[PDB]
Amino acid sequence: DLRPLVPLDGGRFATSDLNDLYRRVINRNNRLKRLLDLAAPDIIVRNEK
Amino acid sequence: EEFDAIKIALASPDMIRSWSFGEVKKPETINYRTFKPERDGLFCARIFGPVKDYECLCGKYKRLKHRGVICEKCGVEVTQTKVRR
Amino acid sequence: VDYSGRSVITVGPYLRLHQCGLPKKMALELFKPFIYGKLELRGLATTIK
Amino acid sequence: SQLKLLVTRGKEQGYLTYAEVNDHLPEDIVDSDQIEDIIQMINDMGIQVMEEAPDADDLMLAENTADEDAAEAAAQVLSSVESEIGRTTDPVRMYMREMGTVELLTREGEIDIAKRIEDGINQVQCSVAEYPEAITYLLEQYDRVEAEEARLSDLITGFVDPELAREKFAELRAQYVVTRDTIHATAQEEILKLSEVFKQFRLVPKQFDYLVNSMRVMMDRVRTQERLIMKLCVEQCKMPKKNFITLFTGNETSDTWFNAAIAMNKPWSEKLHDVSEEVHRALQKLQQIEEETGLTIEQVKDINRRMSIGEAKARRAKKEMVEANLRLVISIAKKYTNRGLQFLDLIQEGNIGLMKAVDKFEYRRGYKFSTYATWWIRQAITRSIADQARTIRIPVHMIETINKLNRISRQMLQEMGREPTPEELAERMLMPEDKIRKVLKIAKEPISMETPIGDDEDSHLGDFIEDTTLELPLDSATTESLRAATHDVLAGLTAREAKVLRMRFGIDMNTDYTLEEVGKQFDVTRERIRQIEAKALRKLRHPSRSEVLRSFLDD
Amino acid sequence: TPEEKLLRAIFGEKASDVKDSSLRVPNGVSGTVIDVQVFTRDGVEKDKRA
Ligand SMILES: [Zn+2]
Repeated sequence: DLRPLVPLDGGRFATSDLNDLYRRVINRNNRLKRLLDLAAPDIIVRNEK
Repeated sequence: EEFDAIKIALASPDMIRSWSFGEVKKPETINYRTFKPERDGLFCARIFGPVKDYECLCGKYKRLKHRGVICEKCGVEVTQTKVRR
Repeated sequence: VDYSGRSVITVGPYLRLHQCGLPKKMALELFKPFIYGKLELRGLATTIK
Repeated sequence: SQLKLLVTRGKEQGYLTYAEVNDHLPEDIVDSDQIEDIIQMINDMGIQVMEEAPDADDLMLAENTADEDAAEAAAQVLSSVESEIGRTTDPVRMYMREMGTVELLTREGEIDIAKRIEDGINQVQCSVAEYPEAITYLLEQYDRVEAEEARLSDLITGFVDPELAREKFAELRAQYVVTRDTIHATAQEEILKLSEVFKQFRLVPKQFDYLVNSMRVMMDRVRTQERLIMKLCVEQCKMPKKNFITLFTGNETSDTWFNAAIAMNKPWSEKLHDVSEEVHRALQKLQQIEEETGLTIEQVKDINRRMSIGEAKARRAKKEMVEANLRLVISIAKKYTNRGLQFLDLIQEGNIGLMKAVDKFEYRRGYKFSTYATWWIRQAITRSIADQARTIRIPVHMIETINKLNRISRQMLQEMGREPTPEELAERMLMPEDKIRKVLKIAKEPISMETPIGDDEDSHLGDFIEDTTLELPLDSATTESLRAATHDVLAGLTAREAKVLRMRFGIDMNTDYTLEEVGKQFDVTRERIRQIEAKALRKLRHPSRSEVLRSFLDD
Repeated sequence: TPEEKLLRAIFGEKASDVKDSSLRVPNGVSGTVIDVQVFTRDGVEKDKRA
């Protein structure tokens, strides 16, 4: 609730930006975990980190 | 709440777990059809508390007497909604 | 800040210097809680509504 | 050094300019990212401009901040960045430069790379056919599957109808049992038949992972037991490598080369006396592993070594091919640079897709690996751009519907001339005329709540979205007043009256009860409760007793 | 809530599911409504006044 996702009138939502940034970071963390399970070549894991 | 001096220092990891209420894991936020929050993304119910005051997510428990009990179906600690904050 | 307002200031020479003029309507909008207390005190309205 | 002269001029003159800094800078870098970094450093330095215009008057006049202990580090960073080399900035360019050290062609050298890959898979396949618990696992899965606790088509992913597979399961069952029922006259022939009857089958990759994980656990057991042997003999008794491997090699099964070695009249033999039982346990687990499998621990090591070497060769071929095809991935991923996602995220999705393509390629259909993997790359990046691009996540079929609507909207918006209506889209598209409303409601992004609503002093859209769920202070005062009123009213009853009328409601207690509990309290789960409740309701309906309550009526 | 519910019981006043959100004139103005215009998405049965 410090970075809400308020329902604006019309279905359009007016969210803060931290939702966007955390979404990016959670994506990249999950993707790095997924790369590690496969054990990709080191260029891949390096670019991911 | 007349506390004291305020204090600042590094954010030790296990401290950051004591601050926690459950690991965020997924990038979803809401559900695009019912605008309840998907579990568990940036938002949640079981992590960061209930949406509506004293009302579960799935809706099993909806009375003031049931405050504190976490619903067995979606683990949402039925409490106030300012605990979402 | 709740309990505030504003307006166009004006001249008003009929005042001692320890009293600013003020509209009836800004007054009755700033002092609603005070009014409500006094009105439930003098029994002119049994309930606050 | 001259950039240090820029530093001293910025110190004295009190500012700089784009022309000044661009004059003094070290030549030959000019990427404009290093430039932006160095300009931010000079800002973080004593200089606080960076300028364009020289001045500046009474408008914020005579400004300065000392900021000691930042100047000495900033000027240091300048003098170090100039003198040594020009450092790279950002990470897309990191990835470019780091993969540009890839020899960027395999014109039918893909055949050799796939050769190495087949080498790895086939060495590990010989490991498969040779690992006894592999065949026991297959037989156990067959029984579990036949009863109906699991499926046949879930275990093995086809040979080179599940009844064909099942008769083959019985065929290999007989092969393995005849291999096992000769305990040393024809054992090699037995393993030969087993390998040549099992080396045209196949399993699910996750079933093979389970095989390899039981194998890895076997290796972990043997390695822990060799720890229990050698780290307890050598590193506990001064029994060095030579004097330990003299008896640790070759046979490596019996307890004799440890126990009798204790009696060879040596210092290590005079130190192994209390580690005798521990190494005895070690060799006992080793011979129990023998009991388990049937093959010596040295054969265990040789088999897992061949497996590991094939695995390393295959992984290395995979690495080499993917390093090659990173360029292909970049080229194909450039085509989505504003879908709602980053260039690097696109190319990383492509990396994953290219890895899957490598893992599912064969030359036995004569493909060209470049155009083969192009499909996998584009499909994986499409799946990603659908799944994890929108803020609120919409499903895949929904994204397909949305792009259909956009294609048809463009077609109509230059066919019909002006633009199409939903009633016209519901007949170019063939949707139910209401799904189109819901689709074109849903498929739009959210607005950034830090959007600048610059129509004010300086504001933001976020500062204008009021709170809806807060209870008015008027409401809270009314609630408290009503509590007081109804409390005095209920006090204006009897003890039994007030108790029943609190209990059957939720007044001044927890959640409200049932007539079952009302009766469990007042002895009568019966009309006594109804009498009291309805009669007290009638009693409080009395004007001159509930007039204040009905004045609490917001009508 | 509590005793509000006791009120509901005593008086039988049924709180509808309906919520008043009508457009009420901004406080302070006293004019003559000179003209009303109505718009309608073409999926709603136009009312009487439209
Ligand atoms: Zn629940």
